[PDB]
Amino acid sequence: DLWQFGKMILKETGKLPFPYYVTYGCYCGVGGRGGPKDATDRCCFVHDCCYGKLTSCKPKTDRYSYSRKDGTIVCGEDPCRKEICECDKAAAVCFRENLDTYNKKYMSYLKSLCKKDDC
Amino acid sequence: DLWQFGKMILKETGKLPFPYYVTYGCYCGVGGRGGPKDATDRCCFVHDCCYGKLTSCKPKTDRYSYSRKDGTIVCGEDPCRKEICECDKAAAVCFRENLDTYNKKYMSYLKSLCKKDDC
Repeated sequence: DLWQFGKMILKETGKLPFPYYVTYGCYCGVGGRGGPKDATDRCCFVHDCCYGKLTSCKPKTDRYSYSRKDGTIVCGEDPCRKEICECDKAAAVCFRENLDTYNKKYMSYLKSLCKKDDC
Repeated sequence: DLWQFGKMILKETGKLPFPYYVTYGCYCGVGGRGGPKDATDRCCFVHDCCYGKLTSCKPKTDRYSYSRKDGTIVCGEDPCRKEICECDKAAAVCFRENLDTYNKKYMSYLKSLCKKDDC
């Protein structure tokens, strides 16, 4: 579910998707049109590829089951639901692991400075 | 400030910008490339025009002053800050006034079904 994904992001990074990630860099914030500007930017790219591999699933509408009671996201128990959940988990963890280099200057970055990797 | 704008949205509509509005319809969720699909969609268009009129300002980076202690957004007291704040207020109020017709089916709507109004 796109909402569940946004919570994982909030819970794992302490930042709300908007505007911190919905408008970041050349990929996350430009529809994935430009090439990733840094590690955090690359997390979005890796996320799309993860979804790309789930052909028979509806990664954006299916509501899966997960928990984070003790600090770590654990996907509950639908082959699609679980796979979708893993993709989301990975990305939330990716944004977290890269908070060390998150650049606020890339927030709402400009398209004309973006270039362009394939899954 | 893009963050302040997102809070006004949250406070006025009870919905988090992402994914409810960042990915809605043909304008809000498609960079403003396609024509508005409905009233809520149109709110984003009206918001961009509002910013468009603030040439000497940085509508996305300037942090203004506002309050909503008693249920109504009131912009505190920089000519730019105040104007930016009004734009944000109007849009938050626009999303609110149109919750009555908000369509969840337009969330992450498809670009190929979008068409295309000028400020």
